[PDB]
Amino acid sequence: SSVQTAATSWGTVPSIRVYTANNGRITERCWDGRGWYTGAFNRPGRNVSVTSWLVGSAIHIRVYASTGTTTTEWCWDGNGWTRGAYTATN
Amino acid sequence: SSVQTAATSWGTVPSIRVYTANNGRITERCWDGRGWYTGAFNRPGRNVSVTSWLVGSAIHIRVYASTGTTTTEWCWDGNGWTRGAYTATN
Amino acid sequence: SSVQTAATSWGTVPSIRVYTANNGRITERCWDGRGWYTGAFNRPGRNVSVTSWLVGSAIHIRVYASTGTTTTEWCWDGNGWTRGAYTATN
Repeated sequence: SSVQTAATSWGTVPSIRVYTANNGRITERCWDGRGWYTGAFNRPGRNVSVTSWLVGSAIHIRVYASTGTTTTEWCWDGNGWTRGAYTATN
Repeated sequence: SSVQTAATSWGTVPSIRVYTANNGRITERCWDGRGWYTGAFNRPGRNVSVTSWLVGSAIHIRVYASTGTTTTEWCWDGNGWTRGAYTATN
Repeated sequence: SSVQTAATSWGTVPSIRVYTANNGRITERCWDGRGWYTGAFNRPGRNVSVTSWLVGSAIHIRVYASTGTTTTEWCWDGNGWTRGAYTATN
């Protein structure tokens, strides 16, 4: 009945990332203190959650994107989005 | 099939804020270590997410409230809730 | 149309907890740097949110689990999951 969103932030500027699931895809909007812009993250899904943490100055992001079938973890560790080891069951 | 919630916390007391979307509106319940109370935040919406960060002692909160139409960012920076610059597309 | 998830993380390893609402129950998957494993948390619900904070080295987690009827707060403070004081209305 609406879009579904997830948000994380870090530092004191701050940086913010808002993930939105809408019409079958999850997209990303970014704030680094200078205006909102569209981020590189783009994956299929109907539901999203996110968490992040800093290691010094470097941000690490984990996005849990769920399609009708599968929850996939996507990792940002400074050099592109990569598939994470997360599984719902083992 | 249920209410939808979003939560954030800060400090070591801690302070907690739980946002609940139910029956067309998003309301807020607050913990500052002395019992739960109803907060000032009250906006239309079916989906909510939240993030927050501290600048020293001062809390800054961003709530992303999504109606059927629109995702609106609401800002708490110590002196009331204000509309944020967030847009889903530019 | 999909599962619904919520995530939190802490420290620099880090530790991550991903809560998934699916088929009437909320379950937990855990990362402590050595592989994903199933956590002790298991409660009824259709929607979940989570927040956590550290007090020194000790993690404190709050999970807001919502069934069709009720939002219940579940607390992890180092010695099992316990019912929290949270209420949606007072």
